Amino acid sequence: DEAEASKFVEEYDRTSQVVWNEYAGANWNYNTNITTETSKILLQKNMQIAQHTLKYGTQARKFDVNQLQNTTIKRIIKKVQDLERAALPAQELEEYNKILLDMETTYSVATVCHPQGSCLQLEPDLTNVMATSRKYEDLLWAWEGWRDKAGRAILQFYPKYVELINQAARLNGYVDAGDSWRSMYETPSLEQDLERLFQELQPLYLNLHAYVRRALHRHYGAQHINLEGPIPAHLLGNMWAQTWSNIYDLVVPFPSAPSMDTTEAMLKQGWTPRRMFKEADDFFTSLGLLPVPPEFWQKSMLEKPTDGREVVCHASAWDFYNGKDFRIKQCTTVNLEDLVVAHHEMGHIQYFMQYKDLPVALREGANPGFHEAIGDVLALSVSTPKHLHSLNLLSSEGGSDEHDINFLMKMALDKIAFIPFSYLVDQWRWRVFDGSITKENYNQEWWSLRLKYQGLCPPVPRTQGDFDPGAKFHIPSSVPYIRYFVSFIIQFQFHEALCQAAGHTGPLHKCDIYQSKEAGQRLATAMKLGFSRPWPEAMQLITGQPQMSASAMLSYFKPLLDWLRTENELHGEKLGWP
Ligand SMILES: *[C@@H]1O[C@H](CO[C@@H]2O[C@@H](C)[C@@H](O)[C@@H](O)[C@@H]2O)[C@@H](O[C@@H]2O[C@H](CO)[C@@H](O[C@@H]3O[C@H](CO)[C@@H](O)[C@H](O[C@H]4O[C@H](CO)[C@@H](O)[C@H](O)[C@@H]4O)[C@@H]3O)[C@H](O)[C@H]2NC(C)=O)[C@H](O)[C@H]1NC(C)=O
Ligand SMILES: Cc1ccc([C@H]2CC[C@@H](C(=O)O)N2C(=O)CN[C@@H](CCc2ccccc2)C(=O)O)cc1
Ligand SMILES: *[C@@H]1O[C@H](CO)[C@@H](O)[C@H](O)[C@H]1NC(C)=O
Ligand SMILES: [Cl-]
Ligand SMILES: [Cl-]
Ligand SMILES: [Zn+2]
Repeated sequence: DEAEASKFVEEYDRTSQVVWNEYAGANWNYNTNITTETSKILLQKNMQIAQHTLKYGTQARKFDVNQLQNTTIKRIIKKVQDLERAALPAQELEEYNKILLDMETTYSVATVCHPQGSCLQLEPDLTNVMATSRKYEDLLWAWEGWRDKAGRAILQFYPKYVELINQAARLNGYVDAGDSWRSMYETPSLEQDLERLFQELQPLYLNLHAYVRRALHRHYGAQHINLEGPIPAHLLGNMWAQTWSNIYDLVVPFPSAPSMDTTEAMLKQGWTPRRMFKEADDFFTSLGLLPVPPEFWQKSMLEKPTDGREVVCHASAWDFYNGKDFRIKQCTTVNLEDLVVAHHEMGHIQYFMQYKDLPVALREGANPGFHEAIGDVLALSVSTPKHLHSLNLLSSEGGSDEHDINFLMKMALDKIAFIPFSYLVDQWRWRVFDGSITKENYNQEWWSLRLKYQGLCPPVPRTQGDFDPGAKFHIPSSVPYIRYFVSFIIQFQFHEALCQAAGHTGPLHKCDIYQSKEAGQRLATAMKLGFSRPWPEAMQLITGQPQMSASAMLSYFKPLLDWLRTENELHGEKLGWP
């Protein structure tokens, strides 16, 4: 009995490695070369992996896991009992796979065109407009145009996608797809836990929001900014207003303490995408962590092809499930933001390499937020003025309180501004999946949450037929989002713990863990666990305690909270958007 279950997981692991490796290859070939042929091969491989999933999932469901003694075998078998989409009848499975491919293709090839003019792609063209234009009408054209082309085109697919992903979830024992996604955390209190963390970040977010709102009022004019209302969503430097650091120039706390133009510094000094990933590789190996294999440099797609190919440009990291072949696919631009993206993606690769000797069923992060946090933790140190100066991308900014608050503001524009965005995406999707939001009010309920949590409003009233969530990658690609909220909380917990392990003293935000082998050892021990244990054990290995907690993020930003309260007080800001 115990013997049959052990043999079963060994057979599952051997066959899964082969089949998943073949699927990853076809998926990569489409993502890096969108054509009719690669799409047809991918859809064929979808049916092949579904045949495998159904074979072994059916066998797994014949084991009574209650009666099994070994907890690891119990854990693997319970997981394999979830067939995901392979639980669907063949007709519905084929339809679902086609819908998913059609949605992700639509998003990745959408363009926004001037009339009798050029056509802009999201990356780099529209991204650059949102980041650098300071003309209200030009930002509006990009913001509205992207939603008109990408968002509206996804709406035809989304109701059927919801029906089918929910049907698959119910056939695997869940009430709906959102229930199945939340289960990845193995934390029954997840919704309350995340709500409590969100509430703890409200003082910081509300003060940052009011300060930025004031600065936008100064630049774009009193007729366009209501000092007691929500901020128009196209003015924050980012297509989704999810991170705001590209408008640092408008909101600099101490303009008498100017910062080097990091983009021009990277270009002037001959930085390339390959150099950016080599720097990230060096940071990981400086902690005693693993270098990427030579194969990574041969097979990765680190810049947008020029040979005519259409590609999925959205950055991602790829495990080919053979313990040797790991790759990044990124349409890298030479700027500081994409340097942080490169570190994010290299953190995924590091996790892949750390747990490569686990059975594939356990080759995941402790929870999905852990997988998202690794690269960001290192990027926190990379982003310090100390480290950036050592890269010759900033001048010496130390020994200056003005520079200090400026740096904290730069970090807050990304890290704090993202908290409400990353919270609300799956608040919306969970309610779509549970049927509380129907296609009658997809977009209205999206903007109700954009208002409630982020304090943003659409610059143009939305109309029937708009489907603005479809204009955000993870929606048509069916990638869960709450992982990023979890990641932004725990990455500061990890930073705090690794800084203590490295012997750092003084303010948390001055810590740079570069070359700390003690810090690397903490991360390595946790990453090697993969998904073999409940995530509180990995939390404990890194931080010395088992809970998610906002206290580390609050500690990091405490000096900025103090400065923002003083600044907002003396300007008489009314926090929030009553
Ligand atoms: C429950 O079952 C799990 C899983 O068992 C494994 O999978 C089954 C399907 C079946 O194939 C089993 O035969 C198979 O072991 C058990 O977890 C495993 O436990 C073993 C032994 O503790 C671990 O073996 C380790 O493998 C490492 C490979 O990288 C190796 O380096 C380790 O060696 C270390 O320890 C020796 C001790 O002298 C030391 O000399 C070495 O130098 C080195 O430090 C070690 O051999 C597996 O990694 C575990 N696998 C997983 C997935 O966790 C588990 O023990 C069992 N539970 C109970 C209560 O028995
Ligand atoms: C500077 C910076 C740093 C990090 C990001 C990350 C976090 C926010 C989120 C977002 O931009 O909203 N973000 C990505 O999206 C990156 N890319 C996905 C791809 C995930 C994927 C999973 C499965 C299939 C395909 C893709 C991934 O690495 O996690 C953004 C920007
Ligand atoms: C793109 O895909 C087509 C069809 O599969 C193939 O013939 C072609 O060689 C591919 N191009 C590249 C650059 O891989
Ligand atoms: Cl939007
Ligand atoms: Cl998730
Ligand atoms: Zn990620």
